[PDB]
Amino acid sequence: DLASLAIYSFWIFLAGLIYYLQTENMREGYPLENEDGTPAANQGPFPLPKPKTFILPHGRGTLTVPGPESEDRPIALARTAVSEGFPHAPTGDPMKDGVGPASWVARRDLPELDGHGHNKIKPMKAAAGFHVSAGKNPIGLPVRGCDLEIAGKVVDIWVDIPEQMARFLEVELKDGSTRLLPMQMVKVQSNRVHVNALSSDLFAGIPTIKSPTEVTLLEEDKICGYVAGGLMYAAPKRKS
Amino acid sequence: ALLSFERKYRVPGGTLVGGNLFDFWVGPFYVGFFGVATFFFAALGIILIAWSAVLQGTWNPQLISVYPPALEYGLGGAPLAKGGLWQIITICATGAFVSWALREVEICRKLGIGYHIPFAFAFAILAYLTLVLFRPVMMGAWGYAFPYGIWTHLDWVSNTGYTYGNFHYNPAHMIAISFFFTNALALALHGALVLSAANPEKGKEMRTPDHAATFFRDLVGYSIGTLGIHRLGLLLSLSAVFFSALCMIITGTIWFDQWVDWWQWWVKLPWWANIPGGING
Amino acid sequence: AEYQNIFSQVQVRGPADLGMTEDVNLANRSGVGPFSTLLGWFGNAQLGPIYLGSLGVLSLFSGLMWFFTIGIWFWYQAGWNPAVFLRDLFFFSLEPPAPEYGLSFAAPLKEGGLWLIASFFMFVAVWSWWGRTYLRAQALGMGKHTAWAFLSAIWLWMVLGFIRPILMGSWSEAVPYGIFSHLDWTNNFSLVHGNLFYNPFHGLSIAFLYGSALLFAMHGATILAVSRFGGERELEQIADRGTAAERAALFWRWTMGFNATMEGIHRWAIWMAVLVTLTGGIGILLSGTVVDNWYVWGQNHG
Ligand code: BCL
Ligand code: BCL
Ligand SMILES: CC[C@H]1c2cc3[nH]c4c(c3C)C(=O)[C@H](C(=O)OC)c4c3nc(cc4[nH]c(cc(n2)[C@@H]1C)c(C(C)=O)c4C)[C@@H](C)[C@@H]3CCC(=O)OC/C=C(\C)CCC[C@@H](C)CCC[C@H](C)CCCC(C)C
Ligand SMILES: CC[C@H]1c2cc3[nH]c4c(c3C)C(=O)[C@H](C(=O)OC)c4c3nc(cc4[nH]c(cc(n2)[C@@H]1C)c(C(C)=O)c4C)[C@@H](C)[C@@H]3CCC(=O)OC/C=C(\C)CCC[C@H](C)CCC[C@H](C)CCCC(C)C
Ligand SMILES: COC(C)(C)C(=O)C/C=C(\C)CC/C=C(\C)CC/C=C(\C)CCCC/C(C)=C/CC[C@H](C)CC/C=C(\C)CCC=C(C)C
Ligand SMILES: CCCCCCCCCCCC[N+](C)(C)[O-]
Ligand SMILES: CCCCCCCCCCCC[N+](C)(C)[O-]
Ligand SMILES: CCCCCCCCCCCC[N+](C)(C)[O-]
Ligand SMILES: CCCCCCCCCCCC[N+](C)(C)[O-]
Ligand SMILES: [Fe+3]
Repeated sequence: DLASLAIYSFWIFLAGLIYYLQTENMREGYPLENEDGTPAANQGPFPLPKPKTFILPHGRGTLTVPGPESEDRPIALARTAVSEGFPHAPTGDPMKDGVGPASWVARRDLPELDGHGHNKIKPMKAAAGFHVSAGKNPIGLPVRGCDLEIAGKVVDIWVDIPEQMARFLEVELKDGSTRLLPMQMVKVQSNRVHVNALSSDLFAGIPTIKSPTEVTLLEEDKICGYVAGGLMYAAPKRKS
Repeated sequence: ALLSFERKYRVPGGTLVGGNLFDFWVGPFYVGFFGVATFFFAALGIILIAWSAVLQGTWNPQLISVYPPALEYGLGGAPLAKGGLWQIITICATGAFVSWALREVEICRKLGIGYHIPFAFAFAILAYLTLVLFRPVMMGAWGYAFPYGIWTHLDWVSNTGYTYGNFHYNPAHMIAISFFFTNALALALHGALVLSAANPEKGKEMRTPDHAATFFRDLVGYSIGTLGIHRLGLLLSLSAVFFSALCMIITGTIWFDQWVDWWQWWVKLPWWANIPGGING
Repeated sequence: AEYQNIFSQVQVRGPADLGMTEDVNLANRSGVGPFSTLLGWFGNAQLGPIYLGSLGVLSLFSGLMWFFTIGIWFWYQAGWNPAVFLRDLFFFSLEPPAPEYGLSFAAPLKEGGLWLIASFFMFVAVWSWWGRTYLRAQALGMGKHTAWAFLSAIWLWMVLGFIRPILMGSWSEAVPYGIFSHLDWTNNFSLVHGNLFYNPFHGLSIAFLYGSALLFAMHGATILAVSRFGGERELEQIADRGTAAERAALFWRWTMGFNATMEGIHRWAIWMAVLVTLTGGIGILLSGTVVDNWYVWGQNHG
C-alpha cells in the first residue's frame, strides 16, 4: 500500500542523503595518509567529492576543496614504536616547535576583515568609540601565571568590532614588550588577571605580532596554539 | 589511517589513568585505559543480552526484551531469568557510558581543548540513570524501570504515561518539550544561517558574518552572535534533557495522581475559585 | 577553575551597528534599539534595527488579528470577567466547525466560523512571513537555506490544519486554538489512529528530534571547547582551516571513528532538524487518509 511505499521510499532517500552528507565532510584532510605521509591504502567506501570553489571576499581570491594538502611547516616528531598507532614524541620543545596541544596551522598571514574590508580585530585604543560597558575592566590589572607569579600588566583590550566582543588581552611584560592573551584562557578577577595555562616564565615565549595594530590568522593560530599547549607542557610549573 | 593534518596532534600524554600503557590508537580510534574499560563493559553486556534472548527463545530483535524484576522483589536482587540479568546489564551499561565519558576527557586533554562535550554528555547519562536507578529506588523496586527492548520500551513509556492520565499535563514535561522544540528550531536556523553565508547566490562572494548578523536583525530585529548561538544550542539541549529528568523523578514519587488534576491548584485560588461562569464555574 | 565561556566576563560596546547594506532598501530598516547588557552577558547586546517592508507589515498585522480573534473568543467565554479570564485561561478554546458543515465556510460564528477567520488570518500571517525570510536573504545575496528550512516546519502546520482536514472532508478534523485543548486533541488523535507509536514516521520523527538535541549538544560544546582558538568564527575557518577546525574534527575522529568539516557539520545540522517535521508531516498525513489504525497496519504492513 501507499504507506508501505512511502516508508520504503524514505529509507532510500535517507541512505543517499547520508552518503551526500558524508562525502561533503571529506572536503578537508583527505585523502588519508600513513604516518610517513604516503597516501594510505584504504580510504573507506566513500569517494572524494567533486571539488567546489569558494570566492573569498574583498579580492582575496578563491579556495578549492578538496585540493592539494600540505602542512607547510616542519613537524618535530619522532616515532616511539615500530608499528602504526602509537604516539610520536616531540624531538625538541613542543611549545617552541608547535606540536601536540601546542600545534598551529599555517593559516594566512593576513588579518580577518569585516564585511566592509577593514580589520575585524583591533586594539581598543584604535577602535573609535569602544569602551568596557560591563564587568571589570581588565586594563591596568597585573597578570598572574599558574606559578602564582606576576608576569605583566594588561595595557589594552583587542576587540572584535563587528561582534563588539573582547577577543584578546594585550599584556605588557617586564622588558616592555607585549603579547596577546586569548580572552578565553584567562580569568579576570577583581584585583588581577589569572592565567592557568602558562607559568610566568613562559609568557615571553608567546609568539609576537609583526605590526602593533593588527593580528593575522597565522599569528592567532600560533598564539592560541602556544597558550593552549601550556595546559599539558607547563604542568610541572603549575602548583595550586 | 591519518587525516592529512593529524600527525602533529598524535603526541603522548593526557591520560587520566595508567600512563603510557594504553596511550595509543587503533585505526582512527583512540583507546586509552577507558578505551579498554568501555570495550569490556560493552562485551559483557551484549553477551548477557544474547543470554537473555535464549531464555526468551527468540533471536528476532523486534521481539527480544530484557525485563527488570517484578515489583515483588523490591530493591533486592532477583534470579537471572527473573530479573537479575537486567540488573547486571544495567550495571554494565552504566559502566560503558561513564567510561565513554572519561575517555572523552582523556582525548580532550591530549588535544588541549575544553571539557564541554564530556560535560554535556553527562546529562544524557543522568537522564538514563534517572529512569533505571534514581526513580526505581525512590519508588522502591527495580520494577519501575523500563525494559531493554525496541518496542517493549515504547510500551513502558505509553503505560507509565497513561498511568497518570494524559501525561501532557505534567508541568515539567511541558517545559522539557518547549526546549526540545525550541532547540530543534535553533539548530534549523543556525545551520541554515552559516550555509547560506558560505554558499551565497551563484557567482557571488562568500558572505561575511556581518551579513549573517544583518540577515537576522532585518528578519526579527536581533542577532545573538556566533559565540552566542553556540552557547544557546548547548543550553537548550542540556535544558531539554534536564527538565525531562525532573518531570520523571517527580512522577510517582511526590505526585502519584492524575497530572491534569494538579492544575486545580491554580483554578481554586480563593480570589476567583467561586466566581461563576467560564469553564470551571 | 578554568574559564568556560558560557557567559562573557567583560562586555565591551561601540557605535550601534547598522549592518551591511548590499541591495537592501535602507528606507525600510528601522532605527537602532537600546542595548541589553543582560543579553550582553550571553550574546550581542544590540537591539535592532529591524526591516519593516510591505510583507513584514501584512504578516505582523494578520499575526495580531489571528491572536486577537482568538482573544475575544476567550473573553466571550470568560463572561467578560477578568478574574474568570485568568482562572480559566488554559481551558478556553476556539474549536473548528462541527463535522456537520464539512469543508463548508458557512458555519455560524459561535459554531466554527470564528475559527475559520482566525485560521485565515494565521495562513496569511505565516506565508507572508515565509516570503519575508526569502526576500531578506535575496537582498543580501545569500543562499535561501533559511526559507527552505522554514518550509519544512510549514509542511507539518499545513498538514495539521489544512491539507488533512481537506482530504478527510471536514474542518472538524483540524486543531482547536487553545492551550489544554490542543494537548487533548493530540493525545486523542493517537488513540483514534491506533497509537501513533506504531506510525513509523512518528518514530522516525522522534529519532530526529532526539537527534537534534544530541547534535546541537555536540556542535555547541565543541565550538565552545575550541573557542580558545577562535572556533566560533566558522566562516573564516571554512575559508582557511585553523587549528580550531582540526582539533574539533580530531576530537571526534578519535572518539567515534569519523568526523565533520566546519561547513560539513552545518549540513548535518540543517538536515537533522528539517527531517523532524518533514517525516512528521508525512506520518500525520497518512494518518486517517490511507491508514486508520497504525497497530493493524503494523501487523500486516499494508
Ligand atoms: C528518553 C525517552 C524514552 C524513550 C522513548 C522513545 C520513543 C518515544 C521513541 C524512541 C525511539 C528509539 N529509542 Mg528510546 N526512549 C528511552 C530510552 C532509550 C535508550 C536508553 C538506553 O536510555 C536508548 C538507547 C533508546 C534508543 C532508541 C532507538 C531504538 C530509537 C531511536 C532513538 C534515536 O534516534 O535517538 C537519537 C540518537 C541517535 C540518532 C544516535 C544513534 C542512535 C542509534 C539509533 C542507537 C540505537 C541503539 C539500539 C539499536 C540498541 C543498541 C544497544 C546494544 C549495544 C545492541 N531509547 C526513554 C525510555 N524512544 C523511537 C523509535 O522509533 O524506536 C522504537 C521512538 O519513537
Ligand atoms: C498522546 C500523544 C501521542 C502523540 C501524538 C502526536 C501527534 C498528534 C503529533 C505528534 C507529533 C510529534 N511527536 Mg508524538 N505523540 C506521543 C508521544 C511522543 C513522545 C514520547 C512519548 O516520548 C515524543 C518524544 C513525541 C514527539 C513528537 C515530535 C517528534 C512530533 C512533532 C515534532 C515537532 O517538533 O513539531 C513542532 C513543530 C510544529 C507544529 C510546526 C509549526 C510551525 C508553525 C509555522 C509555527 C507558527 C507559529 C504561530 C504562527 C504563532 C507564532 C508564535 C508567536 C509569535 C510566539 N511524541 C503519543 C503517542 N505526536 C506530530 C507529528 O509530526 O507526528 C508524526 C503530531 O502531529
Ligand atoms: C524545522 C523544524 C523546526 C522549525 C524551523 C523553523 N521555524 C522557523 C524557521 C525555521 C527554520 C524560520 O525561519 C522562522 C523564523 O523566522 O524564526 C526566527 C520560523 C518560526 N517558527 C516560529 C514558531 C515555532 N516554530 C516551531 C517549530 C519548529 N520550527 C520546528 C521544531 C514551533 C513549535 C510549535 O514547536 C513554534 C511555536 C516563529 C518564531 C517563526 C515564524 C514566525 C511567523 O510566521 O510569524 C507569523 C505571525 C506573526 C508576526 C505573529 C505575531 C503575533 C504575536 C505578537 C502574538 C503573541 C504576543 C505574546 C504574548 C508576546 C510575548 C513573548 C515573551 C516571551 C516576551
Ligand atoms: C544531553 C542532550 C542529548 C545528548 C547529548 C550527547 N549524547 C552523546 C554526547 C552528547 C554531548 C556524546 O559526546 C556521545 C557521543 O559520542 O556522540 C557521538 C553521546 C552519545 N549518545 C548516544 C545515543 C543517544 N543519545 C541520546 C540522547 C541525547 N544525547 C540527548 C537528547 C539518545 C536518545 C535515546 O535520545 C541516544 C540513543 C551515543 C550515540 C553516544 C554515546 C555512545 C556510547 O556510550 O558508547 C558506550 C556504549 C556502547 C558502545 C554500547 C554499550 C552496550 C550496553 C552495555 C548494553 C546495551 C544496553 C542498552 C541499555 C539497551 C537499550 C535498548 C533500547 C532499545 C532501549
Ligand atoms: C489580553 O486579551 C486580548 C483580547 C487583548 C488578547 O489579545 C489575548 C489573546 C489570547 C488569550 C490569545 C491566545 C491564543 C492561543 C492560546 C493560541 C494557541 C494556538 C495553538 C496552540 C495552535 C496550535 C495548532 C494550530 C494549527 C496546526 C493551525 C493550523 C492553521 C492552518 C494550517 C490554517 C489553515 C487555513 C484555514 C482553514 C482557512 C483557509 C482559507 C482560505 C481561503 C485559503
Ligand atoms: C551503577 C550501579 C547500577 C546498578 C543497577 C541495579 C543493581 C542492583 C544492586 C542490588 C544488589 C543487591 N542488594 C539488594 C543486596 O543490594
Ligand atoms: C541524520 C542521519 C541520522 C538518522 C538516524 C537514523 C536512525 C534512526 C532509527 C529509528 C528507528 C525507526 N523506525 C522506523 C523503526 O521506527
Ligand atoms: C557508526 C560508526 C562508524 C565508524 C566508522 C569507523 C571507520 C573505521 C575505518 C576502518 C579502520 C579499521 N580497523 C579497526 C580494522 O583497523
Ligand atoms: C546515524 C548516524 C550514523 C553515522 C553514519 C556513519 C558514517 C561512517 C563514515 C565512516 C567514514 C570512514 N573513514 C573514511 C573515516 O574512514
Ligand atoms: Fe556552528
